[PDB]
Amino acid sequence: TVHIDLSALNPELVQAVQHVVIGPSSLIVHFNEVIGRGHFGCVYHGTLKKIHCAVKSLNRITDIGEVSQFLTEGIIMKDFSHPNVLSLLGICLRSEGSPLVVLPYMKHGDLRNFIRNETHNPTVKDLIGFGLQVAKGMKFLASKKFVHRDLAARNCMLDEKFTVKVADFGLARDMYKLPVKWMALESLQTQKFTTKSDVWSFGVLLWELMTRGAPPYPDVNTFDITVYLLQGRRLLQPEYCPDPLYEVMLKCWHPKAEMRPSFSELVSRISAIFSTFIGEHYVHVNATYVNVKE
Ligand SMILES: Cn1cc(-c2ccc3nnc(Sc4ccc5ncccc5c4)n3n2)cn1
Ligand SMILES: [Cl-]
Repeated sequence: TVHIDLSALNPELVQAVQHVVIGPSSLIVHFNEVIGRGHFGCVYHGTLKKIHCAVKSLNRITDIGEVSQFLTEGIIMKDFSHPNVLSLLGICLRSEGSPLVVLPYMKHGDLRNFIRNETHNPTVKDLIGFGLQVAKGMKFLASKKFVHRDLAARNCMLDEKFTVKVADFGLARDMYKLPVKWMALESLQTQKFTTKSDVWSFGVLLWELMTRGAPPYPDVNTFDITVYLLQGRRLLQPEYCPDPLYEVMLKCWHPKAEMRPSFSELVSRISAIFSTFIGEHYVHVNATYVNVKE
């Protein structure tokens, strides 16, 4: 019930955030049709020529300090612009501090549900291509010294050109329960995350891709994944995963974080493997993974 007067905000901060601000007449949020839902708010179809967008309605912000941090995050996120990264269209703030985050609309939704869909017919080439795109997005994000911490197929999205966008970061961060099965050994133990721990998660994402969205370690008690790994174990090679790509996954899971490939090396290696395929190998679903909850 707290009142907030927005006119109390820093003049320099309101000036610097202008290029990220969307006018009240520039945006039409269709509160009728919900397209997504997270812990921090619902996502609605929006109209921003008229372009489709995704509008996330955050919880009403009541402290002007927290408003300032929301604006600062907007400016930084705005500059995380890359073909393979979900790229912020702008931010909106209504009377009494009702924030709207405006993102490009992703026609094909999240990458995990896309690959799981039985009506889709991916080839090895298609799936490796998606993996390659994710590596390019992460290469960019690492160059901005940004550590994602929650890289997973569920957190990447696909547009109408089948361009993959690394998403779920900055103002778009949400659960749409740490993601322990995507976490590097050292992160499970020290709770610290780096670009090299993102490379571990990326290897798990490649495994998700080649299994068409199987839950990793299907029969492993989440509360014991460190013990399981320390027995001397990794995810098995998916049936339709090429040997060199499985070799890349094993590199992503190197026990020594500094020995893992950079995203730059991953883009290079995966571009080469991708180039060898012509789209003749269809990837089918493993009977033992069908209906297994994650
Ligand atoms: C299962 N699932 C995962 C997501 C998701 C993932 C990352 C992520 N990073 N930002 C957002 S919000 C968003 C962004 C674009 C959309 N485009 C179409 C439909 C829903 C959309 C939702 N997301 N949403 C939504 N459902
Ligand atoms: Cl192929």
